[PDB]
Amino acid sequence: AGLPESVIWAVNAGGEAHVDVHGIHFRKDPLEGRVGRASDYGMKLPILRSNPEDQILYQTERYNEETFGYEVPIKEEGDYVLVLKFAEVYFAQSQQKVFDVRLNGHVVVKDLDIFDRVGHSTAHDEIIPMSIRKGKLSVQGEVSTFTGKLYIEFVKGYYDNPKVCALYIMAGTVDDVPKLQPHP
Ligand SMILES: OC[C@H]1O[C@H](O[C@H]2[C@H](O)[C@@H](O)[C@H](O)O[C@@H]2CO)[C@H](O)[C@@H](O)[C@@H]1O
Repeated sequence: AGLPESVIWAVNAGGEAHVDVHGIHFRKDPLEGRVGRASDYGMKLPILRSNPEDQILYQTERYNEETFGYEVPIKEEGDYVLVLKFAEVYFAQSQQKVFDVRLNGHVVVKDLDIFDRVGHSTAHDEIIPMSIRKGKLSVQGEVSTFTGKLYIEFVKGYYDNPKVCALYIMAGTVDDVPKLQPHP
């Protein structure tokens, strides 16, 4: 299936609905008024590396002073890819904001430091392939029992607060995913 038709779930964290240049609908945040805190602080800033018509995805965020996450229903078995979108709109040195990302307890991104990877006010994406079959979730060479729900959590450590800007899940494999442009 083509790109829009292969997307099963998508969220603009801290924000309203937005359709991107590929035709992907990022839904308004389902955690509005629940756990965590929405912030539109980045709406004053140009976001480098991103396509300019889609900067609003990176200018809005959900963050928290304690661990938080999204629960996702997955209705059918198959191959999927999770894409997570981030920007650092406050700090401009390394080892200021650092956090882990977990999927059903598996650590899938260890010690993410957005500024160290891309700089200030610049797009950074993590691309995480997974498979659901025979009653199991498989991700990064690890395996556990799958019950129908995926729990995506952003873990509070010692260096400032975990955050996310947007996220989506598509059916397919890694070669099917649009990539950000190479960046210094
Ligand atoms: O909404 C802007 C940012 O707010 C928080 O950053 C805090 C930071 O944790 C604190 O140490 C400092 O004194 O103030 C800033 C701004 O309130 C979030 O942690 C960031 O992710 C947000 O971008």
